[PDB]
Amino acid sequence: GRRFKWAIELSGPSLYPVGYLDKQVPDTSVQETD
Amino acid sequence: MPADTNKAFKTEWEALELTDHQWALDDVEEELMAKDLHFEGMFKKELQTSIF
Amino acid sequence: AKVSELYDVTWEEMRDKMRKWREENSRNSEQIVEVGEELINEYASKLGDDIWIIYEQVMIAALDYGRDDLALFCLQELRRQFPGSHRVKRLTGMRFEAMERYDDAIQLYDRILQEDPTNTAARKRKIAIRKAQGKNVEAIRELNEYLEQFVGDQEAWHELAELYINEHDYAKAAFCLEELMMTNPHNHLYCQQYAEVKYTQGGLENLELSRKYFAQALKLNNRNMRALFGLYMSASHIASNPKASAKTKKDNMKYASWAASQINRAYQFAGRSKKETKYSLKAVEDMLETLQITQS
Amino acid sequence: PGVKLTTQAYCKMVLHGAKYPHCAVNGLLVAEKQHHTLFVDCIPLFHGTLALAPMLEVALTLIDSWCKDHSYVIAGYYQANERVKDASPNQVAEKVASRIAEGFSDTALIMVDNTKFTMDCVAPTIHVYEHHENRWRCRDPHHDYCEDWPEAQRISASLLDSRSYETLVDFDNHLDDIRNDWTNPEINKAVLHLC
Repeated sequence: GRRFKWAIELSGPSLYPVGYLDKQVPDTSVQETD
Repeated sequence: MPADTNKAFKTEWEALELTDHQWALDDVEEELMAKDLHFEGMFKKELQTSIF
Repeated sequence: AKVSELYDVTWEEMRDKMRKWREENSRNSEQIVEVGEELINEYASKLGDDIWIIYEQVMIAALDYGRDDLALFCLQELRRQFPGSHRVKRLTGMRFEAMERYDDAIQLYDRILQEDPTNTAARKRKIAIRKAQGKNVEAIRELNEYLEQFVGDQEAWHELAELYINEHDYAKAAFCLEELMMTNPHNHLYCQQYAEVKYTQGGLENLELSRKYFAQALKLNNRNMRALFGLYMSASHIASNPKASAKTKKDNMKYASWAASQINRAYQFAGRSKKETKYSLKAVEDMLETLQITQS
Repeated sequence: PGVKLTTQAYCKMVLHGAKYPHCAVNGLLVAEKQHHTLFVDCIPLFHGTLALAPMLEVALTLIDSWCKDHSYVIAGYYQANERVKDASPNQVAEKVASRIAEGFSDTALIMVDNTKFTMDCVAPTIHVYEHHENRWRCRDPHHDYCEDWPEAQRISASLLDSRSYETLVDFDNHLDDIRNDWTNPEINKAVLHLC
């Protein structure tokens, strides 16, 4: 917005990383109490 | 000392399934209402040292 | 000042200062070689165990600064006592890379790997040779390969994050910084860098995440002004965006106004130091007044 | 349109580049707003990673607050690459150039070379890029941007020979330590005295 005036906008253009995952896969719910 | 690699793998697999998640970051309001005097603290004692 | 400095020191203090420099792993090759060769000609009596690390450090600095003569002078002294030592081989390979003929250095690294299978330093130096020789993509692939084979080194994680910064890949750098912060939760520097990386990504939820991460590391050290500035602008940007709720925007304005007062006090406490600090206090005062008027 | 700069700003730029020879450096030139483009002086922005907008916003807003205090205007922004065999403008540089070109109608992209960067500089060793909102990317072949060349060599040689360039302060050092300023008073005193 023009309110901030100076505002730099930065854009971004085989799965080797183990952690960075393409599919988000939420919906984890574990309830185990023994 | 992984005496039995597979058994240790399974034990850690179940231990990581047991543990829950509690985001300790969600409590940020405690710092919200506070005072900032330590940054006044060594700022006084950061003058005394010059540049070699 | 050179003679004046050399006069009001002792060898003990100089050696302790060099040890502190090693501990802080700073980049002061000029001063390192200035105090390095001075104690090699003045004392040159005892502390062999220390002076071997000193020899390696001085040659490392000379490789950076301008002087290969002293580098080879220390190389012969290192080779005199330990005939077979892989560290000296790595150092010689680094100097060879610095001069010319990178292929023979690569061959030396290959032989070193053939002798000792577990040699992280040689693989890191090869990864650095292909960082500067070819593109950064292949270097990224090989760094990932070595990291996967080890998953032990934090320096590898930070180097991967730094190389991904130039490619404008904040998604992968986010995971890199998350992993590097998980091992060290008390280091607010990594938290600040992660907050900046998440802020650069964009998005209101990412803005809130970066704001909270800024405020967490703000109480661990309680002095870093980069994080407080980032938090203030995160709150201002949250206020700017129309997609927000009334009470959340309200508390964001309170956060920004509180950060503004902390800025004012921080700059007012520096005004008694010198006589030119009043003018800088004025400057930040107009900045904060303009931002306050624009926010209000 | 010619590009003219005072020896003070060039000495500041060279000196800031000398302060960190292993990482990329960043600077911002300032002109006077009231055809040739005259540059007054430059301020060093940051060093190191040099790919972050957050601190850039802080620094640029502070410079804007400064320019409305002594009636100044931000002229242009200059950047040097890390690798020696690199003389091509990065995307962040073009984005900042366009951001400054929205306001001012004359923003030159200054590139510090690395191949001709020694103690005894030959002379120009500066790449002037002329960028816009369109696809106009042209660099001037060779012109004269300094006022007096021999005097510039004498002062630059004296400044680089005598080790008195550790006092140069950046915006990052201002955040780390509020005490150091960022106008480089001692450098201004030295440039005036040497002349």
